[PDB]
Amino acid sequence: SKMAFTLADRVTEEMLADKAALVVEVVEENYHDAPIVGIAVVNEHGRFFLRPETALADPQFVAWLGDETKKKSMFDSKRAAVALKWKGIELCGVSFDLLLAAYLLDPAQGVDDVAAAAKMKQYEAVRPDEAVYGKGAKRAVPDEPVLAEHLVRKAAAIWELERPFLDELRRNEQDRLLVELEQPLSSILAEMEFAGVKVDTKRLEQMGKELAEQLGTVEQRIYELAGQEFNINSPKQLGVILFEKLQLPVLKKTKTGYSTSADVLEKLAPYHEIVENILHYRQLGKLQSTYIEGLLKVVRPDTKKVHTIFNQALTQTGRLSSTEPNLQNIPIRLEEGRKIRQAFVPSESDWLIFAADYSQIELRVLAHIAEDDNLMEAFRRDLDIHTKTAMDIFQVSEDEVTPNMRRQAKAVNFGIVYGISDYGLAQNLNISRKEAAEFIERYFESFPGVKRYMENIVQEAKQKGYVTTLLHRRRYLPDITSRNFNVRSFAERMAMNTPIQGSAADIIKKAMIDLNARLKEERLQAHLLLQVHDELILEAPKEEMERLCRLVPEVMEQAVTLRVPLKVDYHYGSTWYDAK
DNA sequence: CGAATTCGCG
DNA sequence: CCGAATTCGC
Ligand code: NA
Ligand code: NA
Repeated sequence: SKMAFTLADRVTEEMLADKAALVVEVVEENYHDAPIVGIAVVNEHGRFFLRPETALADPQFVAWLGDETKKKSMFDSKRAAVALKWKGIELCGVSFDLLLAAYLLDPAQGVDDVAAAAKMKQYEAVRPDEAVYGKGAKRAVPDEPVLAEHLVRKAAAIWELERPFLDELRRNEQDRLLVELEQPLSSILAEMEFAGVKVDTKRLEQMGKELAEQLGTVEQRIYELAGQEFNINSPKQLGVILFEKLQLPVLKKTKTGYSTSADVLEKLAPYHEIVENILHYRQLGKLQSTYIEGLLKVVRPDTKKVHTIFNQALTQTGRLSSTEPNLQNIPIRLEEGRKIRQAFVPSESDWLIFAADYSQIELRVLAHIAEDDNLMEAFRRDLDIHTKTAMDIFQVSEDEVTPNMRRQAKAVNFGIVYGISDYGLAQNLNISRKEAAEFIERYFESFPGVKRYMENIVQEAKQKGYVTTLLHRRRYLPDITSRNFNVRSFAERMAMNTPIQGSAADIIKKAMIDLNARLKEERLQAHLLLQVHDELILEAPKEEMERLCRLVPEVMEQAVTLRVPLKVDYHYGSTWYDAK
């Protein structure tokens, strides 16, 4: 089968062409401070494999790596770039990233190596990474001959696949989306990950001790209320205790057995004192195992920072996801969990954390996209959207809106930006579905523009096969035509929701790029640390706070121009917690 | 090792 | 409408 290449033992001029497919291979899943196991270059002059100890010590090669006028095509350039940052080497001039290109063409493909991306264009002369490296325990770097040929075949595939991928992006009007949004974002994310977020480990350990005391006693409480010891963390054992030893009523099931989810438990609370205690235990136990212990496990003892990996090509909506640690689900809603954010601190003395977030970006996008007159006016008035929605669907004045009316209108708003559900709304408010349905319908006569939009987008998904965001991100919806009701329903919701959630994703991505540019133009030391779907988190010298208070919201509000304002709130403080 | 369950965020 | 921790059957 054998692909021919040069197994180079030193860098030559012809390897430094100003157009090349480049592979800088990091086999470790978590690429932070990870080995680079080999390098492949394919250009007009040939195909090359270089050992990294040689390549990365060659001044000419390193200068080439960092020369922006030397264009590279790659796959997961962020992976390579971060790995090089940790070695003090800058990667530049990446003009095409095959992973991001695949992602934009079809985020449902699940492309996670060069092979998977190559298959989209009938190119199969490259092996899947799994086949070469193995899976799980037996994952391993193979001897040099196998390694080098694998990396050269990936480089060769990248070299061949650029043009067909760019052609399709162009036909999709997604060329600018790749070149001007996702790829520049990828460098910014690479900076963010490398910078990391400093963690006060002493505070976490302290909070851990406080948890363990409480846990230890709630645990003991549960045992005497059950008159038995058992694993409270096993939903099956818990199910036996609750529903068999303590003959509690079964109000919901899982397919494996009894449901012990928190929504059920709340309903069981009037029956036995053990239910509130299990609930506490769950709350405290979640914080202990995931946010205390989980977090301390991934803080790097060298930097005392956590270095997340943002997955830029994973979600079907265009959102990022965040791993090891996941910094997009740090507690905020309940106070004792919110206290976790006290452990996230600036990375230097007399710096502060700065957080800015969009207020209701999704509903604002819906207003713009549906051109709903009522919804648009509400935001031009900067109304409380939940109170307005309560006024409208209950046909009452502002003074007549009760907290509970507001809470239900809130829930409809939540559900509306996730494509109603009829039944799902019912679950959230525990009402009946007929009840839930006529809230939904009362919504649609308050907002005929949104109704019209929901109907229009569903027909469009049917006729085209996909739906589109503001900046031309795509999601294919094959199930929109399915004869199975449930399946067809999910697809319909996605058709409604994806232009909403996806356009919000577009906007905050552009904002990140606009921000990064402005900060550098202003020569500020401030830099991005994290993004949480609708929220940007920075750190900077305390001396830069007042400028940032104007700069960051301006950038975020002006990222796109919609038929309604975008509104951004901001706070800063000594810790992430205090930035509220 | 991997399906299932629960819960955290948006 | 994402990811981490845990359990459990294998
Ligand atoms: Na040569
Ligand atoms: Na890479």
